[PDB]
Amino acid sequence: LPDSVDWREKGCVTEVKYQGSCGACWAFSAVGALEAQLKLKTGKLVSLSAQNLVDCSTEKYGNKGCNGGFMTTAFQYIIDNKGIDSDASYPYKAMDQKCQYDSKYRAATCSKYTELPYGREDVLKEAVANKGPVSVGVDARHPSFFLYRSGVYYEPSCTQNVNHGVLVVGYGDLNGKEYWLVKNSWGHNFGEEGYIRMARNKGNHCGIASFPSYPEI
Ligand SMILES: C[C@@H](CNc1ccc(OC(F)(F)F)cc1)NC(=O)[C@H](CS(=O)(=O)Cc1ccccc1)NC(=O)N1CCOCC1
Ligand SMILES: [Cl-]
Ligand SMILES: [Zn+2]
Ligand SMILES: [Zn+2]
Ligand SMILES: [Zn+2]
Repeated sequence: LPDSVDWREKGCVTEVKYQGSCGACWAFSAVGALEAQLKLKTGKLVSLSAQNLVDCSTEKYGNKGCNGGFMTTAFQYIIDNKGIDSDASYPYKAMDQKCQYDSKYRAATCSKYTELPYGREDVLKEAVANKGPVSVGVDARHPSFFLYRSGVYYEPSCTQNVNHGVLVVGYGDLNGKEYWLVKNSWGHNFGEEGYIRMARNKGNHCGIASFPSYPEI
């Protein structure tokens, strides 16, 4: 496998989004994953509608809109619905709305998704190198996460119990300190232009490899 991977360099990652006061991290993680696959499968990169997921991937998928959700079941909604709209056509409003999906504005599809085995940072690495960005859950419930500015993030109080959906878009090392390159959805003023480099191969730090999944077009 490559020593470092950064899918931003392949034009597979859109601009970091600003979720506002809506707990839609799961929906951003999920669209971010499928955005990469769109680019890989079609050569087109188009930000996809996180709002579509918030509004439409609801009770049946175990999701509660601005009150949280799951990336896997967001992918299943996209599978079931045979599409998801572009962000531009169905823009993000940081709130719960009536479902307003329109097949006319479909910008991507999803045929399947794959769940990675619990805690396997090695398998996550392989998936990232060979499949694309991977949706993951992390334990972000720590001031250090919220306040992250730069460098490789390590929080000794982290557990493997996830509560925040983010997107692993790469991995590397910072002068030998290995990291996951994580795209968050708290605006580009969070971290390093909206990214956080999270400790890699430090015992499933903050649950990053607890529940990885990636969709396919
Ligand atoms: C609401 C949002 C908030 N995430 C978050 C976590 C820590 C935070 O701490 C702070 F403020 F310090 F950064 C801030 C925000 N979390 C989620 O959407 C999380 C996303 S999740 O935790 O990634 C879902 C998940 C994925 C894979 C395996 C298990 C769980 N879902 C969620 O809370 N749900 C699911 C549906 O039922 C309601 C509960
Ligand atoms: Cl959040
Ligand atoms: Zn914690
Ligand atoms: Zn969250
Ligand atoms: Zn920016």
